[PDB]
Order: sequence, then structure tokens, then C-alpha cells
Amino acid sequence: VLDINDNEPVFTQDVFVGSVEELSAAHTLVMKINATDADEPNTLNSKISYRIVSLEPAYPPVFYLNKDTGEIYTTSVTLDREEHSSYTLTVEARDGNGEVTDKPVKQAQVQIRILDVNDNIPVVENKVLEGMVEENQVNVEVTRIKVFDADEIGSDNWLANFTFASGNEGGYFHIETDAQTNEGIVTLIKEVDYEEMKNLDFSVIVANKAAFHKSIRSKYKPTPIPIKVKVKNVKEGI
Amino acid sequence: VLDINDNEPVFTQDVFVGSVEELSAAHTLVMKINATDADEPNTLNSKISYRIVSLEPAYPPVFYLNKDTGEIYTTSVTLDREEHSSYTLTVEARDGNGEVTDKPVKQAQVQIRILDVNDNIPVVENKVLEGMVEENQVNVEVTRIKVFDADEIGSDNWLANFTFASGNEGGYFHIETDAQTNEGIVTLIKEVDYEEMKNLDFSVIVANKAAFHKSIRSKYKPTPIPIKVKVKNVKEGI
Amino acid sequence: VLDINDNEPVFTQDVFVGSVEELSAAHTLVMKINATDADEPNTLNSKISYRIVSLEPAYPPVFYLNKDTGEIYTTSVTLDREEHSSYTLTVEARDGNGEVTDKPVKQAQVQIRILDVNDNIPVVENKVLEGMVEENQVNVEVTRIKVFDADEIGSDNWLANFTFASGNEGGYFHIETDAQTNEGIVTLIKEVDYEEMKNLDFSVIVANKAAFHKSIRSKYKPTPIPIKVKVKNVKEGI
Amino acid sequence: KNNTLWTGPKPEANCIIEYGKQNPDSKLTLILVKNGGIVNGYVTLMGASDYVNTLFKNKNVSINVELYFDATGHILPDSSSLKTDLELKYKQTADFSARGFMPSTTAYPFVLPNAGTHNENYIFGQCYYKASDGALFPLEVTVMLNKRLPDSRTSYVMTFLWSLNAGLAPETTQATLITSPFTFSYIREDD
Amino acid sequence: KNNTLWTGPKPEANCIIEYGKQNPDSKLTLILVKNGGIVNGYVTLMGASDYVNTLFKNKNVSINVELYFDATGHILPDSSSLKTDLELKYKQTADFSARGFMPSTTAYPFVLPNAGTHNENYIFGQCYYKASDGALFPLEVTVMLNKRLPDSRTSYVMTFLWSLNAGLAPETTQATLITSPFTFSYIREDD
Amino acid sequence: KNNTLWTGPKPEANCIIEYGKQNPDSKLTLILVKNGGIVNGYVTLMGASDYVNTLFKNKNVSINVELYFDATGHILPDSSSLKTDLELKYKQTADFSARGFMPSTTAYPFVLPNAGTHNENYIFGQCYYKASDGALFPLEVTVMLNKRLPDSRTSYVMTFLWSLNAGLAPETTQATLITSPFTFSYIREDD
Ligand SMILES: [Ca+2]
Ligand SMILES: [Ca+2]
Ligand SMILES: [Ca+2]
Ligand SMILES: [Ca+2]
Ligand SMILES: [Ca+2]
Ligand SMILES: [Ca+2]
Ligand SMILES: [Ca+2]
Ligand SMILES: [Ca+2]
Ligand SMILES: [Ca+2]
Ligand SMILES: [Ca+2]
Ligand SMILES: [Ca+2]
Ligand SMILES: [Ca+2]
Ligand SMILES: [Ca+2]
Ligand SMILES: [Ca+2]
Ligand SMILES: [Ca+2]
Ligand SMILES: [Ca+2]
Ligand SMILES: [Ca+2]
Ligand SMILES: [Ca+2]
Repeated sequence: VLDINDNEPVFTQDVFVGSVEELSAAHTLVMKINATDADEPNTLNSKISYRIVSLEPAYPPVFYLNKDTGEIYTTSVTLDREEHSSYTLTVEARDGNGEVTDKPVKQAQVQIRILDVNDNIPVVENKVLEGMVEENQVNVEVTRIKVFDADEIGSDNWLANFTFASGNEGGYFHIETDAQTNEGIVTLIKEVDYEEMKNLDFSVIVANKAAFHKSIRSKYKPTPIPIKVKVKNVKEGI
Repeated sequence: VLDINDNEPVFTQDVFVGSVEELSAAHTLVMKINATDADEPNTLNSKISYRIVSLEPAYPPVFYLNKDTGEIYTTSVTLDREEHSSYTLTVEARDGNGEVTDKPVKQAQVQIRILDVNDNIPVVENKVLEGMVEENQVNVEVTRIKVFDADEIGSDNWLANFTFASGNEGGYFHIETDAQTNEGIVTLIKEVDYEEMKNLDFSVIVANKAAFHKSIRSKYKPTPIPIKVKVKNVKEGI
Repeated sequence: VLDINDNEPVFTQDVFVGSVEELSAAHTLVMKINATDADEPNTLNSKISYRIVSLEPAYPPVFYLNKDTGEIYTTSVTLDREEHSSYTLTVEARDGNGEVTDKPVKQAQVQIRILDVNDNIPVVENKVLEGMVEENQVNVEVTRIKVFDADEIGSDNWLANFTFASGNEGGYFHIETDAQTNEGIVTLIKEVDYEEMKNLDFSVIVANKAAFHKSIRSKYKPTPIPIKVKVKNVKEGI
Repeated sequence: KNNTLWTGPKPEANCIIEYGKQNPDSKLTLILVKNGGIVNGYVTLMGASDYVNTLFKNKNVSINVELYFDATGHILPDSSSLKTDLELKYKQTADFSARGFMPSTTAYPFVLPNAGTHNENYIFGQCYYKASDGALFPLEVTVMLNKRLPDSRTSYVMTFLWSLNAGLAPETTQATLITSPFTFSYIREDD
Repeated sequence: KNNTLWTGPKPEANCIIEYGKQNPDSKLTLILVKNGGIVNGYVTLMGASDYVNTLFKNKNVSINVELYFDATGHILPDSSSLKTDLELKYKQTADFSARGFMPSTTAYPFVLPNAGTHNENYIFGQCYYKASDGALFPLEVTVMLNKRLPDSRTSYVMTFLWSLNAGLAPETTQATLITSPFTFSYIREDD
Repeated sequence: KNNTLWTGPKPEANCIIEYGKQNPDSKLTLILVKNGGIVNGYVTLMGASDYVNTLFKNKNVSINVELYFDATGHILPDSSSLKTDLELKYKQTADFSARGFMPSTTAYPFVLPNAGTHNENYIFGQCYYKASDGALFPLEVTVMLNKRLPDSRTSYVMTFLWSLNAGLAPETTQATLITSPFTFSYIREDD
């Protein structure tokens, strides 16, 4: 019985899913799509040619689809999660010589999720940096240090983290990160006397809960951020 | 009839004007001054020697005046418009061997205007970065982002320019530059419900309307500026 | 009379004091400790071996004590005064072959003070940068520019210093550093008319009273800091 | 003296940068000169395809060139980015042995395909890209010598990586990619 | 072997930096050594005038040196910054042909005096200036090979540019300008 | 040809970095090759002690190597960091004279032990440290030629300084210190 090309190549799945890390080296294998052709093996009737129909956000191209193997690799163009987090991609499988024609052939979709790495340094937005406390107070909010981070919200790559550089050797302040607003919450843990006129100014260093990516270290110089604190006087009597 | 040196060299103009761009390469021709001597040609009685009498702001020297040709060039010292915008210069033309004497000789003035290039990155002065809107409001001022630029005031090299980096995918904000105060004017274009508690924080990138000079690119890393926005509750009833 | 090792090495002082500058080259001689042994000279009974018992803050090690000479040098690890200002160190002198045993031997202390250098650039903390004056006022506080500096508090390496970059050609402002709070105090030295609507915005450059250390120059680009100034209207009548 | 091994001084397209590409899209200039116990190298790449010549429309770029050599120092073209062998500045009986131009396997051995090990097999440096508007951008260069075998037919490895990590893309249009000359030196194998 | 062409190791003032200046105000040390198909170069400039030695009282400086050579590789002193020819480390019958030391016109051709074209004719790098207070400042170096003819009598061009773009001037007083040695390599012309 | 003077290509521990240390704690690879009137150099250091291999647990590091040579270019091991003489790539009658490999005392003279003078005796450059997490840190390199005599028995001096001044330490654990290869060239003494 002589063969004829009477059935098209069909994908093993209507949707494929893979993941690749940000800043991946060129030609890094992301995933692989597959299809099958029931016609006579090792004949053009069964030679599949995998092609990319459309892509999102289309430009620029960071994925190359080996038409013979179906393997997807990363290009010489670097992936940046902060530029594009997820790629959704429509593929195609063709019969014969793999020539693109006006014929409607079977197509599936691919969804690549780009993995986030800590490659963005935190930054204080807090435009007015000055603490405020009253005399003879304890356990009060001195200030809230609002910090922005480009990396994946919620992750340890985004979560702000703090350390006193200088000024808290007296143990008058405690700092902790509010994971919901990403604010550094500093509070008084000691009463202060306005008349003694102690200088409670202090400096702090910002970073991420998780270490910074090797791509950005050394480019990051820990610069202490100064915070002045003003004290309120109160009528105390004799 | 034998010649005598009985008339001085006189300039074709009481004032010369030229212009040269900032950061110009060394020996770049700015302009040329001229004078004439009516005495016997190609004799010392007609050999003119152009010299610089005084200069403003005098130091440092960034102009060399070829005494034989009158051509003015730029020196190995770089021109910076932000250092000095306009140079006013008094020149001199001498007879004979070009020897500087106590004799009062004719002198003119030169005015060189230094052309501005975009070689200065914008910077937000806005010391307290936080937006403010009420519930159920529309078309209101969220905040004004005050930005400073060293380049020529009014020019596209100075005019601030903005783009949302992240946080405005919902289309709740619109930004435009106020060309008179150079403020980024962000406003609400959508009502917000305080009780739904949507986070309307967002980030923005600053630049110049005109591209940056090749002297400064790559030295400029677009860093998104975070802006927190707080919402006011209002008694609404049932 | 045959010698016996019947007296221990004793230090010339219960406490030694020296000083070395920050960022010192490796093997730089800081100081030298000494001891004496009354036993027979040039015999093991009189060979002293100087050793470091304990150190503060112990880690990392930046001092090597030559056991034979008592000389103290700086290691290949750099000294940073902002990391540790003063080192207090307990030394030891041993008899014989210089073998560390459970025997209680004489010990003294060394105190090294690390000298501060200007290797830290000033930074404005002042989170809300905007001046405020009324119409028809003179000799009033426009704003206070709060600045932080890591270097030795009080020193010219820490003392803030200011220069107008642009905007004060009219001579409307005067700036001086408050050496106690390290604030740049700018004040009005000229009346302003609200109705004339002059723009009094200006820019300023921050530095240290003393020059910056050669370790940090060129890494410091003087960037003018913009300061907007708002004016208050007052009912003046006809 | 049998002391210069190169691509020639102004080669035609001889190298493939783009993935899956079957024909050359770039011109690699590579010169290896013996000097005592070291080789002095010189390398520059010029784009020769629209793909290569629009890479600098992005602010983060990576260009990889891999050279795999056999036991007598000749290029293995199937696996290498460079599709034409190098040649001596002076001509061939048997073509020739170029083993003395190769990176020493004593100084730069082949090792376990374990991640992040043996960083003594890399040379790091910088060269530049001059943009069409004139802005000069630094390109970080990594040269890997030996270290990782790509297959069982290779004796020597030399790979080049040029990286750009700019705040703003150099170009907004197609422009001839040209890496400014990068020089490097390495300990060489015996002849 | 006829393989080193230079100024000598510690030349007297031989180069003019300042404009309109008629006599040397600086000492250029330049050494060009053949190595196979490349020349290895070494260059350093030392100031020898108050003008040159106060240039680093400014934060933005530019020092240009231009060398124009005839068809046999000898300096044309009228137009060049260097006022004395280079010499072989070994002495002269006819003085000599130094064409094999020149930058290749194949690798680095002469082209249209059009702006911003042919950036393959430049080598970029860095060297340093150590200030009197000890601060070390980077100097960006540009070497141009051939590219632009200055007139109809020149066969080869080699120009050097040292640029400083500091936040604060290195000096506040006169100090001997010294550029730290800069090495570079280029493809050479045939002998 | 009597043209390569070196440590060998993969030396055993031959150099002392740590103070007061009596035995080698590091492996210095140094190659000096003659090329016309210059020497081309190549240098890399590898740690071989826990002290050396934990230096990059700090963000500010300084590694000094000092080489002092006698009048015929041989190492004086008592005072030098390198405890074994250099050798010719080809073997010894009298061991040999290595004076032609030394830095010229004309180009780089010995001078007054006055601070901050004669910065023409330094070469500045950069090489790199690749951390265990992969981050690549620049190391500023200073090479001093002659300039300061250390005693009355030395004829030539060559010292190396590698400096790290990072915002954050490269390492948090012990790791093999490896400086990536640094190349340099200098004017050489006569043979
Ligand atoms: Ca079929
Ligand atoms: Ca990223
Ligand atoms: Ca990321
Ligand atoms: Ca982060
Ligand atoms: Ca009180
Ligand atoms: Ca009170
Ligand atoms: Ca006349
Ligand atoms: Ca400018
Ligand atoms: Ca300008
Ligand atoms: Ca601008
Ligand atoms: Ca509501
Ligand atoms: Ca409500
Ligand atoms: Ca005793
Ligand atoms: Ca310090
Ligand atoms: Ca200090
Ligand atoms: Ca300071
Ligand atoms: Ca009024
Ligand atoms: Ca009024």
C-alpha cells in the first residue's frame, strides 16, 4: 500500500508550559514542544517543521525554535523579568518540506514564565526624612521609611531589610520591615528627656532579605542613610 | 614715492560675533577677525599681528588667536556652557614687527556664544514624595514632581519628560510636564474607593525631551522613582 | 655561677599607646612594645617572644606582632576608621623557646587609635527641599539643609561646606554652615515682591571644609542640588 | 616564522553569531602571535547581517563566539562559530601544525563540568562600541581557555563573550556592529 | 632586527601639544615593536611647559597628539605633533624603510571625510594620571589609525587622544603631567 | 632564544603574601618576554593558604608582591615575596644573565625616597576576581618599576599591588583566590 500525506501533524498538547531564569546565557534550553505525524516514517509525509507563528509582546525576539527538534532556546538577547515577566507564544507544525503556505495547519500555544532574580537595589522614596517623638514616651512610631524595589513584589528579592550603621549604640531604637507596605518601621524603646538634649540622630543601611544577584554586586556600595529625629517638649512642672 | 608707516591697521568691524558648541574638539575654528593696513603691501608697514588684549572671564584660556591670520580656535581645554555661557573678548591689531609697545593701537571686541548641549541628567528636588487624593474624586492633582536640570533653561535639553515604569497599568493616572515650572503634573483620571483598598503606588522615569548628548549616555541608568499615594476616607453612609 | 631561668620577662609599661592612619599601606609600622629579662643575655633564659593574647573587636586581624622585635605592623587587610575607630589589645611576653603553655605569664595592654581621613562624601537627608519666605521680609530663615557625613564628627572632614552653583546672581541669599547641627543655613538678605513674581529657585553644591582624600576623588562628581522657594502673599492695600 | 596564525587582516564573513543560522553573519578578525612562552592575541568582530547589526537597539546584549580546535590546532568548523580555519601568514606543506598557538592545557586545564569552578581559565577585560551618535560604550569581554570540552573530538577551546549592560540602548536604528580591538595574552602549548 | 622603531627610552622635549606653539612643550615616548602580523605599541607623554603642566588644574581636559608618516614610514614633522623622526633601535644606511611598522591600510583604510563613520579605525582604552596628592585618575585614550588624510603628502596616520572628565580637578597647582604607559596592538603593513 | 624568563606555567607555592610568614602561601605565575626594546609581561596570583583564601571575606583588600633583583637579573629571595628564582624557558651554563629582562633604569630610574614623587615609575591597570557566586570584581593593579631601593644589594625592583575596594565583600567563605591574568609592557634594560 503506497503512502499519501493524508493526515496532518498534531501536537501532544494544546498548551505547553516552561520556565527560564532571567539573565540566562545565550542558547539556554528553555523547553521543547512536540508533535506527531501518522504517515510513513522517514519520508517528507512525516517530516515535521516547527515554526513560530506569533509572539507576545512579539518584539524583541529572545526565543529561537529549532524547526527540526522543537527545542526552544534563549537568544543572544538577554532576558529581563522587569521588562517582560511572562511570554505567551503560538507555535505551528507543518508537513512535507516545511514550506509556509496559505494552508491552515494545526497550532498550539506556549507559555514561558521568566524567573525573577534580585538584580535591583532598594531605594527610599520617603521624600521627608525626619523622626518625631515626644518627651517621656515609649513604644511610639518614630518614622516610616518607605522603600521601592523593582524585583518581584512579595519575594525576598523585593522585601526590604535594615541594619543600623551608626547612632543606635544607646539602644533607643528598634527597626523592622513591614512586609505589606515594605516600610522600615522604627520605634522608640526608651524614654528621652527633652532637657538633657541628647542627639538621637542615626543612620541606617538598606538591602534585600535575599542576597543581591552576582550581576549587580560591587556595583552596589552600601551608603548609610541619615535620619534626623526631633523631640517635643512637654510641660512637666517642678 | 617711498613708503612710510603713516596709518594704523583698522578692523572691518567694531564688534565681531561667533558661536561654538560646548565640548568642542581642540583646534576647532570658531570664527575669524580681520583688519586692513593701507601702507605698502607685503612690507612690515602692512604686516598685521592680531593679539588678545583682555578676556572674560579671563581664566582659564580656551581660545587661541592666530596673530597672522586672525583666526580664532578652541584650545585643548574643553568648553563647558554650564561653566561659562558667553565669552566677551577685546582684541588688538599691531603694525610693523608685531611688537607689543606702550603705543595706543586700534582695538575691537569679540563676542562668542557657547552653544548648549544636553549633557546634564534631570534630578528630582521634590524632597517629600507622596500623592494625595480623596475617595470618589476625579481630575485632581495627585502630586507635583519638581525637577532640576542644569542645561539651558527653556530648551528641550532642560525640559523634563516622563514615562510610567510600573503601577499605572490600570490607567488611573496621567502625567504631563509643566514647561514653566518644569514640574511633572500627575492627576487622577479615575475614581477610587477607599474601602476596596487598591494600592495605587507607582513608579516613573525622568529624562529630557531631547536625547542626551553622546558624552553622557551609558553613564545614565534609568532608575524608576517610586511614588506612594495615600487616599482619604469620606463619610458616605449606607 | 650557673644561670637559671628564675625571673620572667616584664614589660616596661602596663599600657602602650600608638596611632596609625586609616587606609594605611600594608606593613606599616604602628608602634613597638617592649619587655626585659634579667637572666643571662643571649641564652634562651632571656629570649623574649611577644605574642597577641586577645584582640578587640578581635576579627578581622589587621595587626601582626613580630614576636622577636615586639614591633607592630599593619596587615594586607585595610584599616577603616568608620568600621573600627580604636583597637584595644592584650599582649604577652614569654621565656625560653617561646612555647605557649598553660603557665601564667606577664601581660600588658596596647591601645591603637585609628586616625580619620576625609573618605566619605556628604549627603543631604533633608527629605522635604523647599524654601519658604514672606513678601517684604528680610533676614529670615529660608530653609535648613540637613547633611550627614560618616567621617569623624566635629572634624573638617565632617563639617559641611556650601557654594551656590546657580540662581543667586541677584544676591538674594546667603548660606553658612551651622557647625553644631551640620545644617546649611540659607537666609534672605533682600526683600521680595510677590506680585513681581521673580523666580528665586537656586542650586547649591555640598562638600567638606577639608579636601577629600585621594582615595575618593574623581569618584565624586559635584552635582548641584536644586532648591525651590515659595513666596507668601500678604494683603498690602493700594 | 610560523609565528602568526590568523583569519587574515580584513576577512569576509566567516563567523556565525545568530542561533540556527547556517551561513556566516559576521566577520571575525583574530590574530594569534607567538612571543616566547605566551601568545599575544588581537580580536574584533564586525556585524554582517541585519540581526547582528540591530543587536545594539537593546540595552542588554550578549555576543558569544566559540572556537574549538583539534589536536594540531586547526578549527573544527561544525561546532565552532568560525567556519573557516585559521591560516599561517606563510603557506602550507600538509597545511600544518598549529599546536604551539593553542592555550596551554597545563595552565588552563580541562575540568569537571561543575558550575562556577576553575575561574583561572578566564581572561577578563574591556573593549568598546562607538555608537552612531558617537557615544562610546564599554563592552565587558570574557575569554575562556579550555576548561569545558564540548564533545569528544576537541583538543583546545577558546571562547569570546562581549557583554553590554547599558542604561540606554546605544542605537535606535540598524548600524554596523564593530567591537573595538581587544588584546590579550595567554600561556601557550608547546610546538 | 629592524624590529623596534621608537623615540628612544627617555627622550628630550620632542612634541608640541599647545596650539600655535613653535617649539616642543612635551616629551612623547613612543615604541612600536613588530610581532608577527601585529605591532605592539607603548606610549606615554610627559609635560615640559607651564601650559602643559597646568592642564590638570581643570576637571575636563583633552590632549591630542597627531603623527603623520610618509610612504616609507617616516614622520612628516611640519604637520605632526612629534618634531623628530622615529629611529630604529639599530643605525641607518639611507636611514631606512619603516613601512612595516605602519598601520595597515587594509585593516584601517583611509575613507570619506564624513562625520562619525568608520569606527573600526579606532582603538579605545584607558591609562592613568597620578595626582600630586596621590589620587589616581583614569584617562580615556583614543588611538586613530589612518582614516582621515590631513593633506596630499601623507601615507599613514596615528593619532592619540587622552581625555579627563573628572568631578574635581586633579591639581590646584602646576605639576609634571605624566600619562601612565598605555599599550595597544594593531595590524601592520607589509615591510 | 633566551627570550622568555618565568616562574613556569603552573608553579607550586613559591610566594609569600602574609606578614611574618616563613613559607610560601601563594603561587605567583610571572612571565617576562622580550619583544624588541620592551618586555611583555603576564602575571597572576593564586592563593594557597587559609589566610590568603579568606582575604576576600573583606570588602577592602590589598595584596602586595615585591620582587628585588641583583645586577644580572636574578631574584634576591631573602627580601623578595617570590622565594624561587625565575628561569629561562631553556636551561643554564652558569645559570645566566637576565639583565635584558629588567626594567630600564633610564626609563624608570631610582630616585629620592621622597613621598609622592616620580609617578612615571608606575604602570596602572585592572584585572578581575570572579567570586564563588559568580560576581566579577575589578581589581586595581599597580606595578612599580625601580624607583625605591630596598637596600644596598638590589639593582632592579618590580612590585605588584592588587586592590579591591568593593561595596560588599566578594565572599562569605574561604575560596581559592585567583587574580585574572594581567598583561603589561615596559622599556627594558640592555642585555
Ligand atoms: Ca503526514
Ligand atoms: Ca533584571
Ligand atoms: Ca528580576
Ligand atoms: Ca531587591
Ligand atoms: Ca524634660
Ligand atoms: Ca519639658
Ligand atoms: Ca601700515
Ligand atoms: Ca556640559
Ligand atoms: Ca550645555
Ligand atoms: Ca537635560
Ligand atoms: Ca468607600
Ligand atoms: Ca468612606
Ligand atoms: Ca629569664
Ligand atoms: Ca574610610
Ligand atoms: Ca575616616
Ligand atoms: Ca566628609
Ligand atoms: Ca506685592
Ligand atoms: Ca500682596
